[PDB]
Amino acid sequence: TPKVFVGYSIYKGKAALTVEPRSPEFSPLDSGAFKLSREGMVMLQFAPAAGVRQYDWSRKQVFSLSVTEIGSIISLGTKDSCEFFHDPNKGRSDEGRVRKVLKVEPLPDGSGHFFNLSVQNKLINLDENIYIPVTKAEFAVLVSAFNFVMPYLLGWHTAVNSFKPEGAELE
Amino acid sequence: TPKVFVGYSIYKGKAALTVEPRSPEFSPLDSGAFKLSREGMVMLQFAPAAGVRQYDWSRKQVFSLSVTEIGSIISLGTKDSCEFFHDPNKGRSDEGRVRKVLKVEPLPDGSGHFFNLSVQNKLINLDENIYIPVTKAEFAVLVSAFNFVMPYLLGWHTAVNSFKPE
Amino acid sequence: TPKVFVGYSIYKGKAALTVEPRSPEFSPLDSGAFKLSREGMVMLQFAPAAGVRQYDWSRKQVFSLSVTEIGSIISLGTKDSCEFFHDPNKGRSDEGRVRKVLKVEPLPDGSGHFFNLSVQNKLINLDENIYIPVTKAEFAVLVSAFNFVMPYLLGWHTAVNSFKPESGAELEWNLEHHHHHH
Amino acid sequence: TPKVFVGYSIYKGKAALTVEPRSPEFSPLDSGAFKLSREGMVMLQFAPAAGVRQYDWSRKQVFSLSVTEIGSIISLGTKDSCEFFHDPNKGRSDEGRVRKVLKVEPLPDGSGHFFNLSVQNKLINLDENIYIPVTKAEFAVLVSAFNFVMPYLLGWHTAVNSFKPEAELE
Repeated sequence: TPKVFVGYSIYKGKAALTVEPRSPEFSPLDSGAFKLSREGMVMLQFAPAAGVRQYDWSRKQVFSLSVTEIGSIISLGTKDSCEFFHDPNKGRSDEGRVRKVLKVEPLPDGSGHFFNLSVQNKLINLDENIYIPVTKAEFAVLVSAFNFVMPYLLGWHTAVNSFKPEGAELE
Repeated sequence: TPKVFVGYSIYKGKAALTVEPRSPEFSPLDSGAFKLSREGMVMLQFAPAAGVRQYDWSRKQVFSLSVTEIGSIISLGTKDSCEFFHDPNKGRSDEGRVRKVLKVEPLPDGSGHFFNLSVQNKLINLDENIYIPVTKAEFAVLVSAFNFVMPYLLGWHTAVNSFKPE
Repeated sequence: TPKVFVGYSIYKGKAALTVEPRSPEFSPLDSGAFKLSREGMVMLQFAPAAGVRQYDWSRKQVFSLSVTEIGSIISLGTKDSCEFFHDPNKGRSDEGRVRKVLKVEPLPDGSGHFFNLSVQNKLINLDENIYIPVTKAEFAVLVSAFNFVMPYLLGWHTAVNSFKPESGAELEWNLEHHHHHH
Repeated sequence: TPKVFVGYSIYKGKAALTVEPRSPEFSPLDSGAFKLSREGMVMLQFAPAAGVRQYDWSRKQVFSLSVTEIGSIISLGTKDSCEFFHDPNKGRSDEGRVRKVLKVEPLPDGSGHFFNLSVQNKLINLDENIYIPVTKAEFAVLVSAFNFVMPYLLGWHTAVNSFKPEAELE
């Protein structure tokens, strides 16, 4: 506190994209210490274009980026690509029924990358696909922000903040 | 904490340039919650060199760098260029002739880049152009400074300060 | 501001790898200030797989990386390699008999690097080896995290914290300015 | 808790090098506000080896690095070089008599860079030189530390700390 809601947004012709960090989670140990129990992540929210300058957020779709997936974006070269597959029932007998795939490839010309989100839900025959292009400059804001936030998503800031004034085994 | 006026300055033959960050804007919400309403930015100030290599900040021109524009600067290569156009009259009011254009291009000798600002407005028949060279070493100080300030202009620091036990 | 234990983990087919930062040490003086007496480091822990996504931490092998060694990791190119050798007192009047060797080299496919830890003890007959591939993506996470902790491991965060409000080569000559004029 | 002395050292064959940040200066304003009056810097200290595993810090040479000079180091490629000249009498009567020159150039096998500090004082016939190799690894530690300390040497941290919830000028 005071809790603040933030998020970088890229608004384009066919769609809009919002990016926001989500807190990691901790669990109690002895002596009043804590353990990082769940890594934080970055949440992406895609929305299709509505009626000029506005978007239909009621038709939005979300996709998360874990620390490792953020590693793929920050190490993505000018003409490289990466794909992420999310299925809540992987391995389960009913896998492949509801899933999301995020693909990041370079634009034809070479002025940036496409962020293409595919959502499938066989239970209701849904098969949405939203894509938005992000310029090299906009990609750079993302890389700077991801680099800043990753240590916090791993909770390393809580660990080093105790590295204040107030090799151990025969290997 | 108190108020501190920082600002990295570059002083050259025909002009000087000062760089300062500018705070994001927040909007009050419900139960002790806040929401960022306006991103922060970096303010660039250009001043013509008067005499004895001093500068008349009386006729200084300023240019605002939004977060996305800052991204253009930090991902700019050795031989790359970028240009920013700012027109107060986006097209809602009138066409508008009052315009500001910032240009960043590699120097001839390839020792860095140069920053060039164009200001013009029909209202007072103004037509200025302040140019200033930035060495590779000074460019690196900007990149480093811009990379650090970036998440703060977005307000992500206020968010991560809550990423802790409890 | 309670004590918190963290650590980035990479889970693979044959082994798992956890990476964790370790605090520097300080030693008091007299002027009401402190002095950095030992740099922090990053501890790597390797564990062999004992089941699907299950690892035996009872047979874990540990390897500490100093700030300089962390320097070799973050500056590694796609086709570069580096080797680290640890032994309780290299030379000395008694080297010992046990050693640890960590190798980091590119994968055949070129999709990343592998981390290989070798542990040899002649005081028994123990000769362990643990291998683990690290994708390009996972390596970037280590690079980002390592770049972040370096300053804290050097203690520069406590120094820089006093850089709050209350260039003439005049600090390079011990103030012995009587030699700057005749 | 308050002041603490840090510093990254590099111990080599016939010389050692200690790097350390130095705080910037602020000045009060009648408005009750402060203004950065002087940028912080990074201090380098070269010491020759006093034997084998020893270094005589009695005869150590200090060289200051401004934020712009730090900028030259962090943007130094694996084949580029940089050089800095410091004269305590610059702008005055007899400049060009006393100086310190720091040169940073790539090692032959392209495995790092060497820092070469030259100390000259013609008035007393002084002419010293201290050479030290810095591996690609140790150099990366410097770049990482330098990129971290930079915004603080500029005072930008005291600025962003007040960016709490509690084209414009164009």
